[PDB]
Amino acid sequence: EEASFERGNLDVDKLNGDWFSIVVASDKREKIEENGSMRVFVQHIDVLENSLGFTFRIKENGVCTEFSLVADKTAKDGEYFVEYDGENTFTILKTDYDNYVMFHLVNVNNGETFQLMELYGRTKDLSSDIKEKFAKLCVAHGITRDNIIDLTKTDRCLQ
Repeated sequence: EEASFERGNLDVDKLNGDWFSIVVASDKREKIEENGSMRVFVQHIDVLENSLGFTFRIKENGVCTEFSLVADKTAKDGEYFVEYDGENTFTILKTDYDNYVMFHLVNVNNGETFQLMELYGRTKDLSSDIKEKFAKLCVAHGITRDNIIDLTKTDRCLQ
């Protein structure tokens, strides 16, 4: 059931559809707090020929906007590239397709770099079990718990 990038058993077509941003984590906290550019709430993922298209909402100064990005599959294993507040490279850490997906993303901008990890669900919320598994991976990638943010407890622009 656990389809990683490290197995290469990743049927990317089954990621298609509606998703919700559940937890977000970054070793550069500023970016996922209010008005952070990575405090984005996913709505949809569109699987294309060698790219993934994401629809996000974001809240800048009290207003939700919706925007879309298309990420291109790069030559490297499981990696994707997309341009957004810098250059972003990301991979799918782990997913079971019809409940959760975890992403690992690195952003380069002005010579600075940070890590971002996201937990998406097919429902507005996920169980504790999955949130805690996600937290373990964050810690394994050197993002400590004070830089993990459960979004299910905040405005995610659902309304």
